[PDB]
Amino acid sequence: ENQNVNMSRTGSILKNQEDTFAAELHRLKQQPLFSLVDFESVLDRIRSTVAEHLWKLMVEESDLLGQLKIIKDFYLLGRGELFQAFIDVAQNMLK
Amino acid sequence: SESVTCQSFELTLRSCLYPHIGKQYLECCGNL
Repeated sequence: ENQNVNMSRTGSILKNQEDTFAAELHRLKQQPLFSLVDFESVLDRIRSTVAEHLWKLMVEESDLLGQLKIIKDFYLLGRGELFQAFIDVAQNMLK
Repeated sequence: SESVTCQSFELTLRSCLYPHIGKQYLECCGNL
């Protein structure tokens, strides 16, 4: 809701999953009783279709596979030679 | 249609009025 409204996880300005959510609301209110299986099997449907759309968000906006090998190369030191020249110079003036 | 699919109730209409304010707040600043 902060940055941009077409970037939503469920599909709220941009998709029609919330009318499926409206159908879920219609299914879950007229029931006078309560149990565990009927409540939690549709806790999948408010999660699983929502848990895939943001996965299909951040692939295209960022090139996911780009920075998430880059940030490991800065910390686990994949570019090994590229920091030793830093280490050689930083030794002579951290004395 | 149905009340229990329209849920609920007054903050959804208020979040409809804020783009109704917004469609004038967005179009005034273009003219300024």
